[PDB]
Amino acid sequence: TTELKRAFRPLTPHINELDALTILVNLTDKAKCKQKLRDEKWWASCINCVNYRQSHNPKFPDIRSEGVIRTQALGELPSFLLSSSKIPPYHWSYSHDSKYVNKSAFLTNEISCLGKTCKAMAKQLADITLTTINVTLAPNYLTQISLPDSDTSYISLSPVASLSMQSHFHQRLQDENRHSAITRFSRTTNMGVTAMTCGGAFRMLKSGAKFSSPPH
DNA sequence: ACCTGAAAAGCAATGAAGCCAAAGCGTCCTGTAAGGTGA
Repeated sequence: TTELKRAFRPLTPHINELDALTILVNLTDKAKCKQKLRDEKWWASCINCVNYRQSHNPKFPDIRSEGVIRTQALGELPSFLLSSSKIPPYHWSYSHDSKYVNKSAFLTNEISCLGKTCKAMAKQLADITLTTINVTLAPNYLTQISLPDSDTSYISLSPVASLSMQSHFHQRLQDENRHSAITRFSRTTNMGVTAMTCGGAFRMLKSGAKFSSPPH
């Protein structure tokens, strides 16, 4: 049951319609039998996990930060540059508490996502609230950069790590012991689900060989 | 008192480069510190 767990979790590529959703019930465990048990407190708390489903994780270096992001990479940019627009945007994850990292596997495992069944749907559709920025800058832990716009007057920028770029880089760099440079983090369930699967190690992109300067 | 060190042609062919055997076992790879949300 470990290969079924990794296949729905956002650091493996994606994937006869009854075996799946009766496994998706059973990924809140920490089968068809407990798939029948319907707690009204299990249905109303599972809606909280899509409410903190996040596009770009603000908690990525510092797990103390505080904010929710469900937005898309804005605009378009030329060929020699590379951002989270040019890669197809569907690997998203859960950026909230470690209490609900397994209870978020019922409605945020996502090719698209699952975001008295009708009663649940009416509340979810109204508050689904996609394309959401909820950050307050004062009592949290965010980076901040002044950069000039036009002739005068700077703009403050808070870079936030996109999740669809992380799981993209983590998958392609498996076979490369030379262009990959692993950073490990701790208290990883407070980070999010997209950091649980890799175990905390994130497999960055190193600049290949060493540096050697020829005469100029 | 100083100034000079020459040109012209050549640098050979024939044959071979052996094997045979092996590459040891016993035993281990340390522990302590550093949590964000919710009732």
